[PDB]
Amino acid sequence: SARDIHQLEARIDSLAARNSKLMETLKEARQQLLALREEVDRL
Amino acid sequence: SARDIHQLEARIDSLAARNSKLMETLKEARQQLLALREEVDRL
Amino acid sequence: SARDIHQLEARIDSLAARNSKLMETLKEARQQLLALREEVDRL
Amino acid sequence: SARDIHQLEARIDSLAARNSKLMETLKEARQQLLALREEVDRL
Repeated sequence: SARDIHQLEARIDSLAARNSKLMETLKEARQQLLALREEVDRL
Repeated sequence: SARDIHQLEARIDSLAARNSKLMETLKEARQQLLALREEVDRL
Repeated sequence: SARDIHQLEARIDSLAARNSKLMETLKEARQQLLALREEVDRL
Repeated sequence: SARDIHQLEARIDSLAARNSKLMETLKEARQQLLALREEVDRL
């Protein structure tokens, strides 16, 4: 069943890649929100 | 000040685009987790 | 072995619960961003 | 109008709090995915 384990592994690896994509996208959003809050004060 | 508002709007629009990107990525993660739960069951 | 499976299933279910938590939180953020964009316009 | 800005600030603060909630939840999902990948290998 090495077949079964590498199939489960490929799937977990995929989920882990989407997790990293989510985190990097959230980090950019945090930066933009902070800039938005400074821009609202400059006004 | 049209200047100010159009700059605030550009930033909110960017945040809304990242919000959509996060949601589509999370929808794909849900699909993959569901398939992982069925693959685990099968064995 | 079903011991192994129940442990794997408990972990996947936990990940699925966090996935739902992320999606509901993102849905609230989308609504707030839309209201922010309407508030900016009104001014 | 001072309260135009405090309304906008309140809304941005709320979005930033949801952003932190998303990141914390995602950091927990990453840890659990990593443990799942180790548990699958134990098999």
